[PDB]
Amino acid sequence: LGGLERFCSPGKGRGLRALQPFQVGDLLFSCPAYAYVLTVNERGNHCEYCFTRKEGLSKCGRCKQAFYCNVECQKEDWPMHKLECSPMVVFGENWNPSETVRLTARILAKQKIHPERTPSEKLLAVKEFESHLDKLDNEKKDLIQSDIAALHHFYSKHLGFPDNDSLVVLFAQVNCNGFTIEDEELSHLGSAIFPDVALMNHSCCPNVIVTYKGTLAEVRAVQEIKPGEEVFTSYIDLLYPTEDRNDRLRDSYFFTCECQECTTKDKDKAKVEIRKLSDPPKAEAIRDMVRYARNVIEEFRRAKHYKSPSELLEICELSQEKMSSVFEDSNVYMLHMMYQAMGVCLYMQDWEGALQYGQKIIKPYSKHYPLYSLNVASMWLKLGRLYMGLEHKAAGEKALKKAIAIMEVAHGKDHPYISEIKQEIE
Ligand SMILES: CCN(C(=O)CO)[C@H]1CN(/C(=N/C#N)Nc2cccc(OC(F)F)c2)N=C1c1ccc(Cl)c(Cl)c1
Ligand SMILES: C[S@@+](CC[C@H](N)C(=O)[O-])C[C@H]1O[C@@H](n2cnc3c(N)ncnc32)[C@H](O)[C@@H]1O
Ligand SMILES: [Zn+2]
Ligand SMILES: [Zn+2]
Ligand SMILES: [Zn+2]
Repeated sequence: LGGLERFCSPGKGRGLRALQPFQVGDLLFSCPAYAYVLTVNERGNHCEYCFTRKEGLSKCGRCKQAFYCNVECQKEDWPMHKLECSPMVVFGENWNPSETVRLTARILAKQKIHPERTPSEKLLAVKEFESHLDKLDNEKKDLIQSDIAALHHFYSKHLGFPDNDSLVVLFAQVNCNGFTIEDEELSHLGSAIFPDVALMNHSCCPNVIVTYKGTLAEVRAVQEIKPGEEVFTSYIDLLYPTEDRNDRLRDSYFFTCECQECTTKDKDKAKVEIRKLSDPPKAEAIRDMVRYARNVIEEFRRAKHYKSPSELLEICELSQEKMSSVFEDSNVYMLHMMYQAMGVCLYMQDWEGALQYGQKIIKPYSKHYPLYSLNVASMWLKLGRLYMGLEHKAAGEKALKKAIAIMEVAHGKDHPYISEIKQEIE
């Protein structure tokens, strides 16, 4: 950092520019989390302060509902954990703020405790975050209002608040600039604010990838970067077609991408691969599958909220059956449901069924994603741990090696995950 600088990039509000070349694999900069939270389902598995996984975690005696490496982690998290420690007890069962409210509460405590610029904000301050307030519709304002309501309700014991308009601003800023922290398998660990990382604008063919080392964000080049060019990361999963991606970006971030990918659209035809039946299906038909697919994707978002693994699995198979009438297995809509089914299979400790979906998914992933992709890497990694688990040592070794090859670029040669995975090549 300083190796680069900010600049008021066109059509793009602000963004980040290289002053020097970066090679593939190079660490552009890193950014300690300004605020963060460990996701509720990872309670008991990871330290709430540093996010390390441990079998042996010391508990908060106070509320017996937060876990730490040791008394230093616990002490260091206290200022934040105190926002939730006693209210979890008053509320018990009914303590259930969204992750966004939990993160936003910590921002507010941070601003109070440390109003000045932090090391997390060398180029973009939290106070300066784009909010797109003027673009939010009733629905999005309504959701933020719920969030404000929840915040007051749950965090009043030890937090005071600013007026409503300031809060609406803050929550909008959070949606526009908040990150998720995910592990080596892209499992959700929590959410965070990385202000200097958030200065980076998006591309569907990014030249950098963002990874996490505990709660520290790191940014590395996945294409060579020339002096004067804009540093772009991806805000979304790059698997989907150009339309599906831009619906996402406009909805979450109020812009339409004009990157080479979203322009030429060169990868679209392959993502929507169609089966060759002596007499093909006509276009009418296709639309009805495509619409049926996305539609389903939205409906599967749901059943996770409550349905049995047995019955989530069931919908994946039926949807795949139907869909395959006209879609090839290499088709992304087929890959989505395969992926989701693989997730279900892993939750049931159904290793072999997880493995079958994995094997069908990986080769299309490599086609559809770019050269260095956390999605491809985490799929190889999952394949390799499944093979090793069934004692297919040779295939496991090969798959774990493919993940390492990507991760060395994206996470760095010395990342602790690499170290873990190398030991596993055994
Ligand atoms: C898929 C890649 N992303 C990751 O965060 C990867 O770790 C997206 C996804 N994204 C968010 N998703 C969610 N949820 N951010 C987010 C959005 C709303 C709220 C939120 O935190 C909540 F706790 F407040 C976090 N935010 C992302 C993101 C990526 C790059 C940049 Cl520069 C920024 Cl500002 C956001
Ligand atoms: C995390 S911010 C990036 C920093 C932002 N450009 C700024 O000055 O605050 C997310 C926002 O930046 C803008 N942005 C990012 N990538 C863009 C792109 N490719 N084209 C246009 N605007 C973009 C969008 O307004 C987006 O919601
Ligand atoms: Zn506690
Ligand atoms: Zn710790
Ligand atoms: Zn694009």
